[PDB]
Amino acid sequence: ETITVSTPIKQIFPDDAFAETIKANLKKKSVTDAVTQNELNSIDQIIANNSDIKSVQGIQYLPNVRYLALGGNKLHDISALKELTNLTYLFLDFNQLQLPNGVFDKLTNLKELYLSPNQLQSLPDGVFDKLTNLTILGLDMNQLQSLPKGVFDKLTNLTELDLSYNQLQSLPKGVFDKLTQLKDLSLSYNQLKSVPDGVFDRLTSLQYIWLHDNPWDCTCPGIRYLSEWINKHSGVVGGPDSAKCSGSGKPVRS
Amino acid sequence: STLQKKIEEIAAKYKHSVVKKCCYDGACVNNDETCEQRAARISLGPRCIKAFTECCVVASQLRANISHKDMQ
Repeated sequence: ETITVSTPIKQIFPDDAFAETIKANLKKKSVTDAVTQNELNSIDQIIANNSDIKSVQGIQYLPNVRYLALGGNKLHDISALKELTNLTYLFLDFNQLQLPNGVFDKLTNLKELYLSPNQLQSLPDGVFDKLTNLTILGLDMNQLQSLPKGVFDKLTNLTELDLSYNQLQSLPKGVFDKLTQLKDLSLSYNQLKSVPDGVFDRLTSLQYIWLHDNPWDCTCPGIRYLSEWINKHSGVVGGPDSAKCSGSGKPVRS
Repeated sequence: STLQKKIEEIAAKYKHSVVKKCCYDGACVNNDETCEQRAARISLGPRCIKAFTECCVVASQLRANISHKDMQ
């Protein structure tokens, strides 16, 4: 998407907070001034942390953004960016943003994505699947409450995956089973009580992990597998003393 | 082992620049209210807030002169 002629900044970027951010990036004098299409091309990255941004509308017009960093109270229509295949890096930190349908389907290039708590309190089916090159996935603090089986299944080059700070109570079987290259996985600060037998079974290139601060069900006939894995691997950041039972502390023999 | 440094050291363990600014902001000392109260007036995102609150708590304890050991 683009522009025929000169034009005022504020006509492209109706979000007042966004327009201000764009002007600073463009070495503007104000918000009023018209901008050439080439100027939009010049900017390759955007980094803002204002509470007053509610829309990146007009984000689409600048194709050569490779790197987007945004934090705010609320973000309303990240639809503007569903068309940027030039963005390798996307960091979104907001109290709520709204996941359109298929938003991620066209940014094949980006390798690192950090998301935020969305409307549905969950991740929509097939959210990430167009995302092959993505190597880093931050879901920390998204407040997610469940997981859609196969959500991660198309994410092979996935170096790491942060699921800390959500309200997950269980993990779908073979949720992790499609990432050969995963090195570090964080599952701390959730509501896990137990994990699917064999969840971590295919996690070879896996170096570090976090398990503390989940309410694990410590009854004898289930968690033995989990205990065995902990006893039989050393990627446990914070040290296996960390993860703990209801009533007890460490996990333990039995 | 100077406070500025030490906080610099806590800070540095946050990767993202916007989050890093948050932690410096929480460090910066407020007089009439707690890390908690201070955080309410804020409208930034979840990462920011967790960073800003955590930085403020650590810096205040450091001001308290409690050993990292005694540090929660």
